[PDB]
Amino acid sequence: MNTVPFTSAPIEVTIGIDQYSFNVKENQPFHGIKDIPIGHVHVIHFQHADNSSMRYGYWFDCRMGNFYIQYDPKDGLYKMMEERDGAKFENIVHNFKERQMMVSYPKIDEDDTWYNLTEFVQMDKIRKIVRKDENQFSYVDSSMTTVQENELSDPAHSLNYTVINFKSREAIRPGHEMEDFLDKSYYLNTVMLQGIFKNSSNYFGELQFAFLNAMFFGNYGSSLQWHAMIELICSSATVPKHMLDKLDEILYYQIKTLPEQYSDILLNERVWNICLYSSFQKNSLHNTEKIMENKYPELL
Amino acid sequence: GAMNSSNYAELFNNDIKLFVDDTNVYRVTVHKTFEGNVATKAINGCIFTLNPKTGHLFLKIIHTSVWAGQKRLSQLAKWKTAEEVSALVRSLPKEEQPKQIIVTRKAMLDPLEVHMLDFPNIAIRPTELRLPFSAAMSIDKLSDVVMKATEPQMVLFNIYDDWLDRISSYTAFSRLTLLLRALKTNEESAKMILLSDPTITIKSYHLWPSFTDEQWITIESQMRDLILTEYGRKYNV
Ligand SMILES: CC(C)CN(C1CC1)S(=O)(=O)c1cnn(C)c1
Repeated sequence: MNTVPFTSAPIEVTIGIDQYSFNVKENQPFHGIKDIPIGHVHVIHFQHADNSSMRYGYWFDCRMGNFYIQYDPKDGLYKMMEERDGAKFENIVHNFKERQMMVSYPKIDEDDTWYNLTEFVQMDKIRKIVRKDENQFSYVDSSMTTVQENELSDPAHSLNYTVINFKSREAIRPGHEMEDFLDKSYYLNTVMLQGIFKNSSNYFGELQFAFLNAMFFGNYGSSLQWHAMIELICSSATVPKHMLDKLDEILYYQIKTLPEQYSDILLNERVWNICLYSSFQKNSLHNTEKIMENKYPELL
Repeated sequence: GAMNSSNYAELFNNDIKLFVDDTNVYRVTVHKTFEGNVATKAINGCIFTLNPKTGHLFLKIIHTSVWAGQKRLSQLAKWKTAEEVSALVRSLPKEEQPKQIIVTRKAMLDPLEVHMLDFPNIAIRPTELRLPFSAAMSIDKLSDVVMKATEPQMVLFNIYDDWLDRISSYTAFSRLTLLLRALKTNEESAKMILLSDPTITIKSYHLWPSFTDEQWITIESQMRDLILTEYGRKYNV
C-alpha cells in the first residue's frame, strides 16, 4: 500500500482519488492519501471550490516512483511532482502517518470496481496518449482537446487518442465501400486491432482511459473517443467472442459507475440505441443492456 | 450545406455542379405468385445526373441484371448509384469534374460521400427542394432507351434541347421543373398538353417539342393550370 503526500492544502478543493472524493477546506491540515492499492493505475483529481472551471488531475502508478502534491500559488493549482530521494520522502510520510493527517484510500474488500474500470489501462499507454515525457505521471483536464478534435490547436496539450473516422480512407477499402461502411469488421480487426493497437487489450485500455477522462474531467473529446470505440465494435459483424464478452463487462462497470445525474451529457443516445438494439452485436451485450435499461430507460 | 429557396441562384453560377436523383434506379412491378404470395420483378432503371446550368444529362441505365442474386435491393441501389456517380466523376477530365454534387434524397448522402472519399474537395449536399426528377421516365425518349437496354449503358442527353440559345439556365431549369412537376402530377394530361397539336414536332435530336417562344408561354400556362387543377381535384378546393 502506497502513499501520495500533500505539502499543504492552501485552497478549498474537492479532491478525488479514483472513484472516491472528499472535501478539503481552506488551510485544513491535510497531508495526503495513504493505503493506495498497488497494482493499478490511479488518478488524483481536483475541483476548486471557488472555480469549478477546470477539473484537472494526474494519472500515476506508484510502482514508477514516489509522487506528492504541492499547491503552486503562481499557476494556481495542485501539482504532482516526483521526489527522487526515496529515504527523505518515505521518512516524511512515515512521520505524517504518525500524526494521522492523511485520508485512507477507502477500498471495501468485496469491491472490484476500480480493477474493473482499469483492467486494461497501463501507464505506459497513458503516457503516449498524454505526451509529457519528463514526468512519470500524466496531467489531464476538462478542456484538453484530442488530436482528432484539432483536425476539425496547441499540439503539446492534446489527447493523442487513436483517430477513428468511419468515413475515411482508413476505414473504407477501395471497392468495398458499401461492405466496409455497413460492416466495419475490416476496420476493427485489420486496421485497428492487428494494425494499430496490436491486440484487444490495448484497444480496451484506450477505451477505458477515454471513459475515465470523460467521467472524471467531463472531457468532451474523451467521451467522443469512448463512444467511437464502442461503436466500431458493435458495428462489426465479425468480432472475436472473447472481445464481445469482455466488452460487455467493461461497459457494464462503466455504466454502473457513472453518476446518475451526469447521464444526460456523458451518454450518446444515438450510439447506445444503435449498439444495443440495431447493431450486429445487439444481442451480445446482455449485462450492459440489462443495466442500461434498468438505470437509463429514458435514454432509450 | 443544404440547397433550398434561399440559395437557388447558386445552381446557375459557373461552379460545375450536378444533381443526382436515384428514384428510378431500382424499379419493380409487384405481382401475385401462383401460390398467392406477392413477388417483385425488377425492370430497368436509371440514375438521373444533371448539370442544371448546361442541361447535360448523364443517364446511366441500370439493367436488371445488376440485381441478380443480391439482397436488400433498395439499400444496394443507393450504393450502386453512388458507385456509378463516382465512376462518372473519375471518367471526366479534371476541369469537367463537379465541385458540388447535390442529391435529391438525403439517403444518398453517406453512400455518395463514402464513394467520393478520393475527392475531398467535392462537396456532397442535400436539398430542401422537392424536385420532380422522378418523372424523368415520363419523357418518352428517356423511358424508351431505359426499357430497351439489354446491358448497362450510359446515354448522354441535353434535357434543355436548344432552349439555352434563347433563354437563361435559370429560366430553362424553371421550365424543366414545371414540365416534370406536371408530368408527375397528371402524366396523361401533361402529355396531352405537350403533343395535342401535330404541327409541332419533336426533332429527332430533342426530347421536347419545337415550340416557339410564344407557344412555350401558352404551354407553360397550361402546365400551371394543370398543376393547380390536380391540386384541386386532389384536395377538393
Ligand atoms: C509533501 C512532502 C512529501 C513534500 N516534500 C517531498 C519530500 C520531497 S518536501 O520535502 O516537503 C519538499 C517540498 N518541496 N521540496 C522541494 C521538498
